[PDB]
Amino acid sequence: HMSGPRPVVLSGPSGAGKSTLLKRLLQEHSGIFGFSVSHTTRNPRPGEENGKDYYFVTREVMQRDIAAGDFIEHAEFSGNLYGTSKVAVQAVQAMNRICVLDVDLQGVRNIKATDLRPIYISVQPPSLHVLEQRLRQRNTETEESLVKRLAAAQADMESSKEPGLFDVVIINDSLDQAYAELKEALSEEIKKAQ
Ligand SMILES: Nc1nc2c(ncn2[C@@H]2O[C@H](COP(=O)(O)O)[C@@H](O)[C@H]2O)c(=O)[nH]1
Repeated sequence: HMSGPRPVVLSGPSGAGKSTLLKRLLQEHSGIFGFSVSHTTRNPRPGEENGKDYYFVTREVMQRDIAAGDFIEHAEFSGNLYGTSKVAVQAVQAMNRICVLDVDLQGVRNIKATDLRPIYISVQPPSLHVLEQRLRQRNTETEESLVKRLAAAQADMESSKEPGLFDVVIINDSLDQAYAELKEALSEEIKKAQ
C-alpha cells in the first residue's frame, strides 16, 4: 500500500533513545502518527506489552508467517528474529496516519529496497560508553547478547555518517533536546497532517 502519508523509519542503536523518543511522539501526536508493531522472537522485558511494543512470538510461529509471505522485511539481530509484517504497516496507513517504524541498520537497508519511500532518522548515543552504561542499568541481556549488541551498536554508529543513508542524525544527550529535533525533522509532515 502506497496510499496514506509518507512513513518514517527510526534507527540507531537500541537503547540510545529511538524507542523512548517514539513513545513520546505517539503520546503528543496520537492523531497524526501510528507505530508499526514488529514481530520478534526475543523474550519480553518487564513493562513491555504484546501488541504494543512487539508481537512476541516463537521462531516456529514467525517462520510460518515468513513462509506465507506475510513480512515486508526481517532481520536476525543478537540471536533473535525481528520483522515488519505487512499488516503492521497497513493498519496505520488505513487510519490515514504517518507510520513510524523502529528498526536496526539491516532493516534500514531492507526498507531502502522497498517502495515505501520514508524519511530516515538515526538516533545516536553521545558515545558507546554512555550507551553501555544505560544498557547495563536495566540489564535485560546475557553477557553474550550484550557483546553482540555492543558490536552492532558500533557498526550502527559508523554507518550513521554514510552519505545519503539518513535524512537526519540526532545525538541524544538530552531527551528533551533530541525530541525537539525529532519533531524538527518531521515538522513539515506534522503541519501538513494538521
Ligand atoms: N530489521 C528490523 N529490526 C527491528 C525490528 N523491530 C525491532 N528491530 C530492531 O532490533 C534491534 C533490537 O531491538 P531490541 O531487542 O533492543 O528491542 C533494534 O535496533 C530494533 O530497532 C524490525 O521489525 N525489523
